[PDB]
Amino acid sequence: FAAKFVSHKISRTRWRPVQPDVFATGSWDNEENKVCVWATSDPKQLCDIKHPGDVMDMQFLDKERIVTGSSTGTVTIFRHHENNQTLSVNQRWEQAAPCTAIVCSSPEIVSVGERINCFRAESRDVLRTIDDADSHGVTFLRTTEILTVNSVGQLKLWDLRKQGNDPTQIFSVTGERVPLHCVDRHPNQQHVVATGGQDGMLCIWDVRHGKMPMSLLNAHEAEMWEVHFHPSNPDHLFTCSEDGSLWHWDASAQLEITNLLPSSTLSVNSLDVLGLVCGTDAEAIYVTRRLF
Amino acid sequence: IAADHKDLIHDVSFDFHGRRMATCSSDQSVKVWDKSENGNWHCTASWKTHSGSVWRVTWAHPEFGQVLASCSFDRTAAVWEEIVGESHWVKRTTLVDSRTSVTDVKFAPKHMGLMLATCSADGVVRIYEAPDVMNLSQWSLQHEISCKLSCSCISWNPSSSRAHSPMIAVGSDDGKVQIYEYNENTRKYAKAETLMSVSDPVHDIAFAPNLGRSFHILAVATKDVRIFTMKPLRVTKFEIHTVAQFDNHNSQVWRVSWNITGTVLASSGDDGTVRLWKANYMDNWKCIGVLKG
Amino acid sequence: HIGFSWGLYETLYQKQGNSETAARCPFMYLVRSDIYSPVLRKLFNESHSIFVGLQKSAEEASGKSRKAQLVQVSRNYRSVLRACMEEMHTLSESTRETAQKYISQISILSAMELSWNLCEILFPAGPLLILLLEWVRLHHEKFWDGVTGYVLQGVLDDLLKKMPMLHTGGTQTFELKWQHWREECERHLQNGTEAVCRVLLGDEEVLLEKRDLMTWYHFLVSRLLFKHPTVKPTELHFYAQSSLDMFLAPEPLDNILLAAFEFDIHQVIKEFSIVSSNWWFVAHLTDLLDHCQLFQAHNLYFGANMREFLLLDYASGLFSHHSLWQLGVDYFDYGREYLKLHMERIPTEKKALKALRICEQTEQVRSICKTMAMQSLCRLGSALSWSIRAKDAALISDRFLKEYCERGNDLIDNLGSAMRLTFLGKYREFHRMYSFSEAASLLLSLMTARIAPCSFWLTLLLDALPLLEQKQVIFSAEQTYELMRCLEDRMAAKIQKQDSSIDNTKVEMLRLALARNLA
Amino acid sequence: LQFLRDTVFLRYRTRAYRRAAEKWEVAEAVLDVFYKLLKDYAFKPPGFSLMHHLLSPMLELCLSLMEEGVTQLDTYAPFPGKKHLEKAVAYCFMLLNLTLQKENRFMDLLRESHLVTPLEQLLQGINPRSKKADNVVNIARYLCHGNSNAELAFESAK
Repeated sequence: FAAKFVSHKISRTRWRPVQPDVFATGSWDNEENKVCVWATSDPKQLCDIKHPGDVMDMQFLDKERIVTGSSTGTVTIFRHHENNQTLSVNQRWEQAAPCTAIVCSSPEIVSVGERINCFRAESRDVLRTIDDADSHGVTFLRTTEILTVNSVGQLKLWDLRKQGNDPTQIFSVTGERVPLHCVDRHPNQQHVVATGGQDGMLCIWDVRHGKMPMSLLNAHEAEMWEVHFHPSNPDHLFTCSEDGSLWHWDASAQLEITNLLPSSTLSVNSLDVLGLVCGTDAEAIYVTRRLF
Repeated sequence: IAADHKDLIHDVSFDFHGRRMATCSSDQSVKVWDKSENGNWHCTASWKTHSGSVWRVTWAHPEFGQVLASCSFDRTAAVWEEIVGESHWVKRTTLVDSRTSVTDVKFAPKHMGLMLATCSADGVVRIYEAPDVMNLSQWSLQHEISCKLSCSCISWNPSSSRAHSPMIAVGSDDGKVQIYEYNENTRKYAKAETLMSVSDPVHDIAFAPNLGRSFHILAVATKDVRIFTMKPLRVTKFEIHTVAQFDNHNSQVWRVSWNITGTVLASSGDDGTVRLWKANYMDNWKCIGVLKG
Repeated sequence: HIGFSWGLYETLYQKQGNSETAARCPFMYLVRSDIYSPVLRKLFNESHSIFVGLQKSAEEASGKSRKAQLVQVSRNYRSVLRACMEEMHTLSESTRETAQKYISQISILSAMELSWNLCEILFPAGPLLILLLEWVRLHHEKFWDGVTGYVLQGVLDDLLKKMPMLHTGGTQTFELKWQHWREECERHLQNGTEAVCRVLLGDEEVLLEKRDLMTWYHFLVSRLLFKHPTVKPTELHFYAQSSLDMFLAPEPLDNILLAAFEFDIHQVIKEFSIVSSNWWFVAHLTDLLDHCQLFQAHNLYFGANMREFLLLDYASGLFSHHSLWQLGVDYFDYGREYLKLHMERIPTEKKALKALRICEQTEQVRSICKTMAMQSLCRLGSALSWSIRAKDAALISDRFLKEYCERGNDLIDNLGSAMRLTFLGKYREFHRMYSFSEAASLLLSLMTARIAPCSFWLTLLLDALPLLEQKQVIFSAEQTYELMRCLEDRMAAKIQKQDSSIDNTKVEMLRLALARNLA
Repeated sequence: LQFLRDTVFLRYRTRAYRRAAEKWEVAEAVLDVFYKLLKDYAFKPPGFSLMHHLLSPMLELCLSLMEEGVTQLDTYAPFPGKKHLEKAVAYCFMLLNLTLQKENRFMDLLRESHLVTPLEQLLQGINPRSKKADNVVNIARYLCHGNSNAELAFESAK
């Protein structure tokens, strides 16, 4: 677990599309908001992105392109031409209030706010806009269905496929205690979903099998942070908490959850792990690159 | 960046965060600055507040909202609220009651509610409250007390209430110092004590944040700097000591300001020097350093 | 003329100046922070991390309770500090094609590392001297010196070998046997009446000459290594460093070293202040000294007070780096109210997390949260939701006014939020729409309180009665009259046909009640 | 060819998660597809790429199947499952044997074509992997010997 001081409170981390070796990172909360591509693995600051605007959305828009969403709900994307070390800023929209999470449905980069502005693949005009005010859960349950989850943790399946502006369905806990921080939707089947309770609970979900709260928990300490999951072992996953904490809940094992990570630090940035981070609720600086 | 005021700038004030600045001048306009995240102060808005020169300005606590109060030689105080949608600031109300040109206006501490004081050539300190927080136009006149005639400055005790009682220092002319407190349920201001040994005209006075200290500190910029220590103890329940005097300005001390914590005092004067002060372990003040211009 | 305002900004009122040189033209003046630089951030951040580690380890060890482990644990922390100093040294030259800055800072860091080594040695003397020689090194006759220097830190040729053997026969011994061993070697040298051979004889004159050619510290290390490995009296050694150093003649650093040898620690602190760095690191060192202050010293008790001052100084030094602020609060426990107030002044998710941390460890922070929600409202719904949530955590009346206005002018969201009397009434109305318990709850909500559209609610109640037939309302007709009186009062303070219709509708309920009575 | 192979490995875990009977059938189908590929074995470069794909995760999958087989001998029968499971085991046995004779000629030719470098790495990296990791296959062979059901035993001895 080779740590590395960026001396920069990290907000983003991607095992890039190209194992978890091409790291990229977006550093919010600095006087000229930061992001670096090819850093570091070894200095390798090939694209330490000099950038106004911060990182709300973020996506490796190709293996040589990078999508992102900017601080005021603006939009920001370039094409990571790693050969010649320059790039071209692809997407720059003004007023898509920031965005609260980031979803995908290829290649319409869907998202949610804390209003929806469906830009898409080369859709430099804002095509779909089901402008429904949200009182941070965002994904593709099936193309192009989604489920907006307001800060009552209040999930509601809507779409952008057919017309309409309501939601089609709604997932909800009995008490709506926590706010919209961290939900889960399984790659084992895109109709399988969970969530993490900001008390330190789970909140597992059944789409077909009713709509009940399947599995809570009581394991972590703080708000639900983010979960490292294996990108091919769906079951293998480990849990975390909003100090940056991490309890290894060996879920390909059966509750085998321990003091996992190089712990006790401040928070963690954003999640992508394949072959890595599981970013916390508060996004500070940390690193380890030994994810096998 | 040039203030953008044609006439001379009387006062500058920071918001709660310290990100925004308000200015007022004799050009009758109030300017609000934004400290951009890119570090340059840019003015947010400027408007013609009053008919006559605007001496003083202040910001209310951010819980109430974005409110700035202003003070003029036109004998009025105005309350303004920032409109996000914008002309940027709208008049909430006008206070006509002062029969003469007003020197100063200050919001009270946040715990008290929307409350402000003002002092004028009439020499009558007035306190206004907003009894409904919802009605920012509903400003009642809470109290009126008499002082003397000439110079004026006000400075509330910023002590959080629950821990301490409200009191306010008024510095007019002088070397004479006048101090006032609040009574139990008389609900009237009484003169607990006075700050003695005041020298020349009291250009400025400020009360220091009493964070982690039982005693209270007030500094006056006369044409000398003084620091007074107030201690209540327990009819009467007040005592002052004079901590220090400082003449290294050699001239008028126009401004005295405190740190957010009350750790640092600052003083400025006709030498064109700004001095920062720390308290010793002995509770004597020492000059840390001097900025010049 | 100077006008200064804390945010910091300095501006000048129109005046001759002062000076102005070359020229002063109402130029914007930026006044602020001791803390600076990009890499500076790394070093400051690293220092903060080290402080955090120190806080983390010692307390845990104490929880473990008394052990030698504590003696070794302290040594490990010192080693970590040395490693950090090495990293700082590495960072520097890493500066590339460029100017000159922080070179002096790195020199100061090296001096501090040397001081920490001395402190660890104080917390064996021969090993310490060897380590000092090594640190000095890190910071023909020359070949002979190299041959010796390394040894000390752990026919002519034959004569030199013999001299070396004689030197060996002294280190081995009984110090009395070494005294006699040196004398014999000196006698042999006298008989010899070549320079290398004399050096091998030693005993011990040349080392001083070498120091004169140089350094006094090196000479002292040599003395610890090859003469007698007891270090007790430093007057003579001090004179040698003082005189040998003068002969050799950075001067300020030498003076600081002399002060350290005096043992300070007040003088050392003064020297650090004169250097002005590291400030926070120096404060940490002072805190460590206070922790150590084991040996029954009144000065140490005063020393403890000085250490307490240092933490306050560190807090003053801290400015805006959130993790650093948290570390400072932790140091203070071992500020709270200002921190939260400062966060409120700064004025979102990260701020909320900080507030939660403060709660775990307040009112001002809550007020700041309320102000932020109000600003959001100025989002026109989500700001109210957020602010309302903050209020619930501990404005509510205002939220009720807004929600009630919205429900007169979303419904599911309102129901979820409710899951207050007005909200209950709205729920009852919803139940009535769904299609008696709901209608009853709506009327109880009305009797508790009233609403300005209120007329619409009354109409809805009348509709419910019509659906029901108003058998048991009886009170409502009496209740209705009171409402009418209230309306009249409102009119006095400040649709007639419509008002008549409501009365007719009410009459129907009374008729239904009469029919029920007949039944 | 890419779509089916990718689906099949994923399904095998997917098959295991839901319906043992239906997962097993999918695995059998995958084995049949592998057999078809073996029978089948610019264009030369594509073939080399296919060989590289054949030679770490894929190797592990065979090991996992062997582990299932080791589990399998102790319990179940389940002949329909056994046929499909048995068929899959036979395919795994055969592919390595059939592949190896083809592979040595094939891999050297691929290296010659490269004079591609990554594919050559498969020749290097793939070769290191092959030795195993022997035990899991060996345990399955032992189980087959214990069973004395014939077949499986031939592929195991070969």
